[PDB]
Amino acid sequence: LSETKCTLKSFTVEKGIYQTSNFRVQPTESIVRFPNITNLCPFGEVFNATRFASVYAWNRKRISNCVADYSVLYNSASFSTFKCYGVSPTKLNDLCFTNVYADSFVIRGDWVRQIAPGQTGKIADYNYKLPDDFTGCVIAWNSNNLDYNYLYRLFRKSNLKPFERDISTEIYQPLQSYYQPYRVVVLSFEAPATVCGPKKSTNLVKNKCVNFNFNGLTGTGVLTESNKKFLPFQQFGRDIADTTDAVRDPQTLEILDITPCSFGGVSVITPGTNTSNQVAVLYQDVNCTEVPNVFQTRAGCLIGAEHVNNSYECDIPIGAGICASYQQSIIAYTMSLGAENSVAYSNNSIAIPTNFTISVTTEILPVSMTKTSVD
Amino acid sequence: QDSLSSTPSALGKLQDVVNQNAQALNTLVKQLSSNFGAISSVLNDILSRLDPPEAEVQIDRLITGRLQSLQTYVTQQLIRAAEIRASANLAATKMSECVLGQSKRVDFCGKGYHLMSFPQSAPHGVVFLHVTYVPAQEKNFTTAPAICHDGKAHFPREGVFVSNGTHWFVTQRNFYEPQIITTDNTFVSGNCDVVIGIVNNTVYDPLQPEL
Amino acid sequence: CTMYICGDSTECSNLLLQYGSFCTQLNRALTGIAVEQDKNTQEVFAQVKQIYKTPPIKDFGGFNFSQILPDPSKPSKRSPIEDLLFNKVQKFNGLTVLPPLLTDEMIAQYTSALLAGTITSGWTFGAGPALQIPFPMQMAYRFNGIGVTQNVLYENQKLIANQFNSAIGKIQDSLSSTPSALGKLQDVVNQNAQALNTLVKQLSSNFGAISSVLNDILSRLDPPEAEVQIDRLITGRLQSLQTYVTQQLIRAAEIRASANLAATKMSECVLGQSKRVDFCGKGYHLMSFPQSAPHGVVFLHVTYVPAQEKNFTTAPAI
Ligand SMILES: *[C@@H]1O[C@H](CO)[C@@H](O[C@@H]2O[C@H](CO)[C@@H](O)[C@H](O)[C@H]2NC(C)=O)[C@H](O)[C@H]1NC(C)=O
Ligand SMILES: *[C@@H]1O[C@H](CO)[C@@H](O[C@@H]2O[C@H](CO)[C@@H](O)[C@H](O)[C@H]2NC(C)=O)[C@H](O)[C@H]1NC(C)=O
Ligand SMILES: *[C@@H]1O[C@H](CO)[C@@H](O)[C@H](O)[C@H]1NC(C)=O
Ligand SMILES: *[C@@H]1O[C@H](CO)[C@@H](O)[C@H](O)[C@H]1NC(C)=O
Ligand SMILES: *[C@@H]1O[C@H](CO)[C@@H](O)[C@H](O)[C@H]1NC(C)=O
Ligand SMILES: *[C@@H]1O[C@H](CO)[C@@H](O)[C@H](O)[C@H]1NC(C)=O
Ligand SMILES: *[C@@H]1O[C@H](CO)[C@@H](O)[C@H](O)[C@H]1NC(C)=O
Ligand SMILES: *[C@@H]1O[C@H](CO)[C@@H](O)[C@H](O)[C@H]1NC(C)=O
Ligand SMILES: *[C@@H]1O[C@H](CO)[C@@H](O)[C@H](O)[C@H]1NC(C)=O
Ligand SMILES: *[C@@H]1O[C@H](CO)[C@@H](O)[C@H](O)[C@H]1NC(C)=O
Ligand SMILES: *[C@@H]1O[C@H](CO)[C@@H](O)[C@H](O)[C@H]1NC(C)=O
Ligand SMILES: *[C@@H]1O[C@H](CO)[C@@H](O)[C@H](O)[C@H]1NC(C)=O
Repeated sequence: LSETKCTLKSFTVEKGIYQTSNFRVQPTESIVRFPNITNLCPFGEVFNATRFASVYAWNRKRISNCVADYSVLYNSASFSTFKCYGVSPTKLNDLCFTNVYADSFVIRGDWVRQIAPGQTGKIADYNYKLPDDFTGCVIAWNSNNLDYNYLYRLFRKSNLKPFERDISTEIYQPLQSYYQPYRVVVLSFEAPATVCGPKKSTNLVKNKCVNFNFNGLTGTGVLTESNKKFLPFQQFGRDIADTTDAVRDPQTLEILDITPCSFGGVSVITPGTNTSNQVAVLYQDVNCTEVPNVFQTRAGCLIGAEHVNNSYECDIPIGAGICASYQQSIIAYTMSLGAENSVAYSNNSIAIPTNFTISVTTEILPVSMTKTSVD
Repeated sequence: QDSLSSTPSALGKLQDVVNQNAQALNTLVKQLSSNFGAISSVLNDILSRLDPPEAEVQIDRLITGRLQSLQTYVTQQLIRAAEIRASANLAATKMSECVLGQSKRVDFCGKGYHLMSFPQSAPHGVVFLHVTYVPAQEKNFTTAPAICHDGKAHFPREGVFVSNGTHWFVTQRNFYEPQIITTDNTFVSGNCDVVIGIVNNTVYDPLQPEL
Repeated sequence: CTMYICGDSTECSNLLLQYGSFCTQLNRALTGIAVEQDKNTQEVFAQVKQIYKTPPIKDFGGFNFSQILPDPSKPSKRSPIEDLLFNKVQKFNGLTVLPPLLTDEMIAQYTSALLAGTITSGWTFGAGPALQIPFPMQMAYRFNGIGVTQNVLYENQKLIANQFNSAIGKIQDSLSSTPSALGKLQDVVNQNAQALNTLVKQLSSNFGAISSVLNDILSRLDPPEAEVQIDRLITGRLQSLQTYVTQQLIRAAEIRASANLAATKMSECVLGQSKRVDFCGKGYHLMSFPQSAPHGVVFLHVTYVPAQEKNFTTAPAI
């Protein structure tokens, strides 16, 4: 009742039914499922390499079939730059990727700023370009306490496409030798997952409301066995709102259906607060066994009203033929459409008025509205 | 007068219009407290702190939000205005057909048979008092479609033939007023063989008793 | 509103609050429409003070009403014609549907009462108490009401009853042969279904964001970046919902106007005899019978149509 009062911004409530809130079942536990992968990803093969390629001819290492722990680099104290785009550097271990690509090259300190999406310049345009829709992390460090003639492209007919590597040496109507040396590794983040961060798995739980993470896919809902005929390559299905309604368990290859946890509107049935502070609550389209004088109707689960067999004129409508009233306590009943009357019809019988009455009735109609004006 | 004085909800139709518009205006004003992503809902507080290249960004958010709020208000008023116009047109029709005449339209000017109406002025509207005739205290009579007399079928000119159990009379339909069946209140069409349920009675010719 | 836009995301919900009362206004507008829909139904069908019943013996002088009266051997007490009319004609994104206050059975009961009333007491029950009259006599009064003398009815009673009975039989056969007959009711159903599907599909749009899915944004970005992407989705989703509600208010107004016309016809065509040309069908109106239909009403209008005219010489006076 207090909820109704706050909803209506008043300390009094008139007779009627009001929607004040929403019922929702909360999750009990978190179900985490990742592919069973044992070996660690060869990031070190790129980062602790004896030699890095020139910027005009950068190298690419493909990372696949492995566990990608990025906290070793993030916390590693050695870098001058650790800038992530589209992802966060401290959340990378909770992500799964189709592929991870580690690009590596040598640059001068004054180009460090060019290793980014949305950039222009001699490196950004002729040697190493990132797309504006870039997802990945750029990691760079000062390597002048470690280390020769490295080249960059100075002349070209046109600019490079994202991730293009032009290593030709035609004459321009192109390369020049390289203020501290920097080593740069760019981790580009790209189906079933192939590369996942350390995240331990839990047991699969079904027929309960749970939080979940399936191979990087997150959401809340009830998991049940699916009868969907997934093809051997399909991992998940999608609805018209582009939501996930089924997944393939990454360890058991079991197809699970996802049904969002029960919820529905909550409305309060009340006589005016001038008469009584008793209320009844209707859980719209909710089953009374899910909600925890309990009357299940088509409108929803009505709790607090006593159902009776006597039919009365409708007072506060519930829906589907059911009305409620205060008679004291709150009751629920099927509404009457009026008293019955059998007319004494016969092929030779007529009824004729022998008297009459003069009646006066009232009809009220709106004619006009306040003439507001807003500057 | 006694009925209206005892029922606060009687004018709910007029009060609803007042309440809906008042609610719409209060909603519009309250939206001025929303920042819509800005550092502040108040333009003066933005301007006293930020320089133009930064101030304009914060102002842009408030303009977008406030313009959207005002557009929502106006759209709702146009829709509501259309409903009021339809009501006013109905009220004008009732004035012409219920007050300036007598209507034959069922339930157009209230329940019962319309006699007349009287308008009364009301805040933002009109109230009609409809005066109607309602039949009362009906009685069971035996009837027939026609009377058979001297080989001819007699039908009522205006009323209906009724019997009180021993005698036949002709009466007006909406008020019992039995009269002797005569040649002046019936007409003849065809013989007594065609009509289903025809009964034998005497039709009085008001000539021979004097001639 | 809140669920449609933000689902169960806390970060989105807190940003949505920065827009003030827009969700309150939208939820309120839809509530107002839902209430109107029960009002519309009540105004059309609940025009009878008492629930009238027909007699056990259907003797109406040759007039057969079995196709418009309820069929007692059916779960639904619907008439043969109503049964035909009825046979012929999101949830997890915050979009639900509320049931009508008056169920189909209850509406059928109102219709039955109106039919029993007009068959046994003519128009009297619509003005005051129901006064019984023999059906053939009621029809004779309706003939006088169109400028035809009452003996025309009585001298042709078998012919008139036969033409009436035939015409009713042809209504059922006509409806069963023409799928488009109920297009007026189907159009309402199709327009609202289309509007809801459009609203749901908009949840697949990113509106400039990196993703259409809030969970995918939140699992990747930290608040200072995540909020930017969420802001774009809120703006787009709020705009999509506002568009939906505006269209429903306009459509609701059209339905209200139709319901008001239907209620007027119930009063003037069913509870009386109309003198308004083409208000209760072509020809001279005699009487009408309502039938219940999904989300609407069907009127069967019985009219007198002149036939087989002949050329005569005339004069204004003798
Ligand atoms: C009233 O009309 C119905 C038809 O609408 C009559 O019922 C039909 O009777 C014929 C035989 O003459 C049967 O072949 C049909 O199958 C029946 N149809 C239905 C739906 O029952 C009914 O007999 C008529 N009643 C009266 C008193 O004449
Ligand atoms: C008025 O029209 C009706 C309807 O056409 C005529 O009734 C038909 O007459 C033919 C010929 O005898 C019969 O075969 C049909 O079965 C009758 N129809 C019905 C429904 O009974 C009627 O005879 C015409 N009357 C006049 C004076 O022309
Ligand atoms: C490279 O080796 C250094 C020094 O042992 C270590 O600090 C760093 O984590 C290593 N990085 C990679 C990518 O293996
Ligand atoms: C991986 O998990 C699946 C599903 O639980 C199980 O069937 C399989 O034996 C596991 N394989 C390894 C290598 O652990
Ligand atoms: C509350 O109920 C009493 C008793 O019927 C009545 O006199 C009083 O006016 C009511 N007050 C309000 C605000 O309705
Ligand atoms: C509620 O759930 C029970 C199963 O526990 C089921 O039998 C019943 O039909 C359901 N009722 C509704 C309205 O869904
Ligand atoms: C209503 O009637 C049913 C029998 O149809 C009975 O089982 C039920 O207990 C009754 N309820 C009340 C409140 O009388
Ligand atoms: C007419 O007679 C019937 C009995 O057949 C009775 O029920 C009805 O009330 C009577 N009507 C009047 C007006 O007396
Ligand atoms: C019918 O009316 C006549 C004339 O007033 C009267 O004499 C007769 O007794 C009445 N019959 C009955 C059954 O009331
Ligand atoms: C009225 O019905 C009776 C049977 O109860 C019958 O004998 C009589 O002829 C019928 N009268 C008319 C006018 O149909
Ligand atoms: C009326 O009287 C005649 C005799 O003149 C008789 O043949 C006929 O059947 C009677 N009709 C009725 C309805 O009593
Ligand atoms: C009346 O006569 C005209 C010829 O002047 C003819 O065309 C028309 O069809 C006739 N109408 C009738 C009802 O016979």
